[PDB]
Amino acid sequence: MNIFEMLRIDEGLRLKIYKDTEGYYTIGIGHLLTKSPSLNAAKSELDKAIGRNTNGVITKDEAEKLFNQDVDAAVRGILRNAKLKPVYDSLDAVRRAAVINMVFQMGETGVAGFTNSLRMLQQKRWDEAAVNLAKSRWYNQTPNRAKRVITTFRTGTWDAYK
Ligand SMILES: [Cl-]
Ligand SMILES: [Cl-]
Repeated sequence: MNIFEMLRIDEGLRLKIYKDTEGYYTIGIGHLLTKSPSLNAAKSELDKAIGRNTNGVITKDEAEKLFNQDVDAAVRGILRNAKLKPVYDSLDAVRRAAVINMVFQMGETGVAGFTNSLRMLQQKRWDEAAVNLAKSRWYNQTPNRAKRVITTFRTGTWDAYK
């Protein structure tokens, strides 16, 4: 298992514009298009992202290309973030995948807002961090995915995904 296969399991793959759990226009592998309610604003962003007139539909390859960009940007954002970098540096390879997963879903700002949990992760207090991570809107809104991520932080294995 690796970051790509983990996120592919959490986000799925859809070749036609769809709405995410929050009601936002998305496509491919969890690629947010816009928070705007306009499907046209969404089609426009889509075409801008792909470099072609898509009419709201893309191919597998195109979906995978967006996915590669997004994971790269996620990693780079973490390493550029003063709050995230130290946590990330301190972790093992599996747990690093967990931070990347959160960043991809909720953005660097969002994750950086998990002050207390981050401090617990850095101190390697696994059980305590898992309990604190669960007291969040995140966990309440997408409980099955959050439990998976949380288990990864708690155990340091890919069990939740197997
Ligand atoms: Cl883009
Ligand atoms: Cl869920």
